[PDB]
Amino acid sequence: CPLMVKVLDAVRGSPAINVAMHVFRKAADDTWEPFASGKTSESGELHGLTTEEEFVEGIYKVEIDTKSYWKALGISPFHEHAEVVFTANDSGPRRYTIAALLSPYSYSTTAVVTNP
Amino acid sequence: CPLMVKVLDAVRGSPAINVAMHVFRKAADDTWEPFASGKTSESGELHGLTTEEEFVEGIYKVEIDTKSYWKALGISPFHEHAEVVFTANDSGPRRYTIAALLSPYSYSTTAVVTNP
Amino acid sequence: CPLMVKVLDAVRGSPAINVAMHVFRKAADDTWEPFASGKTSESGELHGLTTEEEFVEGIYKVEIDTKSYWKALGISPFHEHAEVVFTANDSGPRRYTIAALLSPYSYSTTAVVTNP
Amino acid sequence: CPLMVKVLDAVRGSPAINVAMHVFRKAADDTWEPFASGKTSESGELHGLTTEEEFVEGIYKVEIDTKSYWKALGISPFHEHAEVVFTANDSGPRRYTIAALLSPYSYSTTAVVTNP
Ligand SMILES: Cc1cc(OCC(=O)O)cc(C)c1Cc1ccc(O)c(Cc2ccccc2)c1
Ligand SMILES: Cc1cc(OCC(=O)O)cc(C)c1Cc1ccc(O)c(Cc2ccccc2)c1
Repeated sequence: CPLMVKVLDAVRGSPAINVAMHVFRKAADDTWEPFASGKTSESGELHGLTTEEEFVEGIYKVEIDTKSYWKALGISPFHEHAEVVFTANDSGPRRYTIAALLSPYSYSTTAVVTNP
Repeated sequence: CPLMVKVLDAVRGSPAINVAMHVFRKAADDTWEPFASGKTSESGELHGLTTEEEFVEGIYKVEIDTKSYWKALGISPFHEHAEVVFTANDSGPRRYTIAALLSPYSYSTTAVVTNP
Repeated sequence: CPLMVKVLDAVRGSPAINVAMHVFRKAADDTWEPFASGKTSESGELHGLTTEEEFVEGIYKVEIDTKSYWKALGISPFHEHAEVVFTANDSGPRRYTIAALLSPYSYSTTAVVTNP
Repeated sequence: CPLMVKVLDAVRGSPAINVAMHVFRKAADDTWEPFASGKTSESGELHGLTTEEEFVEGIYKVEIDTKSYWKALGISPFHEHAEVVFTANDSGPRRYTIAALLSPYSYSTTAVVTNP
């Protein structure tokens, strides 16, 4: 996987399961073009969003539907969603893991970038 | 002062000074309208973005220009920016502090919401 | 005021109020001597732990009683406490703010160190 | 593994490699008895610290030598180490992943607790 997302839940102490997210690439006219999506597995992971050949340089956005997640748990959340916006592959193809830790009024996101 | 933003630098253990950010409000037609902007002070704070009367119910986005902050320090960070998107004043007027902690490959955001 | 602690609750989006904590200093014989203690205010802050004259060079530990905080809210959290252990004033007197963000299964801590 | 530790580096955007840590169990006299240790792999992971039979109820401390890690990178750190103190297995055996995200002046720790 050139791109993987891992989401944890800081209230339950667990992977965050069935969290939906969409991935966008910024177009030449500065709009966001959606191109992939999925929901996290029982281990809080989403794999298989893109392939090496398709995942060219550019600016990418991952929009994580954290609000639906907290709603499903009966917990009032602050954010509409969690975004991660980044330039990919600036100096060549990299493997990216986006890690997110969710609380109702806070989130953190981190990137693990490895050169395959 | 109903909306304040505080930004810290996790590398230097300091306020993040001179960090630009723009606030937007979602309009009735669903586009992001410019709402306010400013840069953090020497204490990493930005106050005076809005007033109670102007800060009506709605979905607000704060886009924090973290990339320029890192680039000015010589660092090429992962994120293009840090976004915070939230519904405000859904249950009457509240005071919001958005707190952000910055590292080159990670950021966290939290909200303190108080009732005046 | 050379040492201040600020504690936020990531579940409620509020200061963490009435959080007890104890500060220790490592002694010449390597044991932890009691240094100061207190509980956070309604603003999640604890000030007045020490003075510039008393806060000499050394290794200090702040043990924050996060378990009691969660238990009083009905929650059985993961951590017994949050610890912050650091060398202080190694390069002359500094002002330290210890910031902690709490969730039932996670906590984060950061330091803001300023030169007066 | 009943106990795994995963450490990431928020400055380099990578697993935190060759981070040493020690694990202690609290004794009846309230002292900490060390019983396991290791250093993180190239993927920032430490496995094999204990076995199901040995990992009985009690209070456990993981002391992560973050200071040596930052020193090895030529970066000035704030903390002496990062601690994680928790009661294990309170309601039966669980699998524990302790996740830590490191910055020079901040760290976060989270637990993923799964029932095997
Ligand atoms: C626990 C784990 C399993 C995991 O499995 C997938 C794999 O091994 O590739 C991957 C990662 C990066 C992790 C670590 C992790 C997950 C979410 C996350 O936000 C972080 C960073 C973090 C850690 C502690 C507190 C706040 C943030 C690490
Ligand atoms: C909101 C605030 C009020 C505050 O009042 C006291 C003062 O102004 O000195 C001080 C600080 C450092 C803060 C910011 C703050 C509080 C806790 C805390 O963990 C952090 C770092 C952080 C920020 C976002 C997500 C995780 C961690 C900052």
